[PDB]
Amino acid sequence: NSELLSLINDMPITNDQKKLMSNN
Amino acid sequence: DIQMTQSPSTLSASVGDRVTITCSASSRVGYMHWYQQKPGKAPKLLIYDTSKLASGVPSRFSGSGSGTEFTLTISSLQPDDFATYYCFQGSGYPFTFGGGTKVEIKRTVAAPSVFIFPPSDEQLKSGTASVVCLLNNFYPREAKVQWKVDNALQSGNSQESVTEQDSKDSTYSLSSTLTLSKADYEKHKVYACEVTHQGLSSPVTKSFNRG
Amino acid sequence: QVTLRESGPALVKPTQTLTLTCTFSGFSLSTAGMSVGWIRQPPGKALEWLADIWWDDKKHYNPSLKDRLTISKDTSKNQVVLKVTNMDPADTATYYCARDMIFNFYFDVWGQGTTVTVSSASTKGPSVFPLAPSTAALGCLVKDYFPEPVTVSWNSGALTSGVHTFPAVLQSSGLYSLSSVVTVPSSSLGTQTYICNVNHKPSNTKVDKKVEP
Repeated sequence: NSELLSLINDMPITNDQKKLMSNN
Repeated sequence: DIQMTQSPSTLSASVGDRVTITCSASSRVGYMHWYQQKPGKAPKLLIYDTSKLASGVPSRFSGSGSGTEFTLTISSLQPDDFATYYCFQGSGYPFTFGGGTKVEIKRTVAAPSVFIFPPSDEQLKSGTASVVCLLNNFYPREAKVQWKVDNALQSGNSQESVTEQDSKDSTYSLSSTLTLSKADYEKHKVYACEVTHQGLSSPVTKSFNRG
Repeated sequence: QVTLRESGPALVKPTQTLTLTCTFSGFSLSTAGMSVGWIRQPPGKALEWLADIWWDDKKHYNPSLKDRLTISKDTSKNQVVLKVTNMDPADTATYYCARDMIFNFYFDVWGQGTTVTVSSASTKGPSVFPLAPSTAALGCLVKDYFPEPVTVSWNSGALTSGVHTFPAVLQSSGLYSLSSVVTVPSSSLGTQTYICNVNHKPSNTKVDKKVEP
């Protein structure tokens, strides 16, 4: 999901949290 | 920002030894990553996500740690492992690497094959004479090479370049260049290179008579 | 396989701007999750991250080298460009580009790197002399060039074993010099031909010298 990712990236969180949410 | 302290900074171990490298971050981190780098080559990813083996990486390598303390461990060290190792964090900006750890491989003593090269005819036309002494495939890295022109020890007119450890036989190779002007060169007869190394019971001397 | 090739000037005067280009293949930067980062290595120093960029045009820079950094992309040509203003001799280093993903914030694939020297000195091509044989050793003397680096190969890369290429040394002239040697069967001399392939991109110089007894 290109859009689900671009959302996670836009969020204000630590890189670990983005990585956590994008892998999961 | 997040800094990384790596130890040891240097290391020497025999093939088969267990080797452990430590990285300690100034602040808490989610994952630690590790890079292997060969001389004049680009870094390759060894371990990612703290303990995950990158593709094409021998299970010989392994990772472990959490918070601010992580370690990389090479179970049974091998010749091809000569490299500089770096930890890497991407948990926060800026991204940072550790100072690095240099791994050398202890092997059995080996004596240098010594060669000598008189200046080429092509160089002698440009007006300079470079005499080259080559020590091939030796260990340990320590080696003394003295130049003698007509039995006169030379100083301040030579340079040495030593190779990076071999990734197969774990040996070093060295070159010693004596540089003279064509004029000074043709002023002398015998050019000799005297080598002293641990694998040599007595100093080896290679030489040649000008022309 | 994903590949990356950095390109840019080998030599650049102080205060001048460095413009690096990363051309890649195997993946697209317009793909979600994809990123490209730049990393450099000063002589005898550890690796330093510089900057990166993402498919959504998000950019990051290393505060140490701020505000001298400018990163941009062009997905059309599959390339990323990094600019460094006001260059200093201490900026002399090898520069790498590398792929990154948000699934994994590390650099899984790297370019081979390109070398940048900051100096007021001018470029000079090397002279390539034969080190003639007389197991037997032989090689080429690559003398008096600036700046780094120069690559040496043999028989176009066909001969690779026994080959030792020495780290360049800095002569008192301010010019670099280095040697490349190879050990070969004493018997293959005179029958087997050996050619050293010298390359000095910084001066667009290419030399192929035949070494013989």
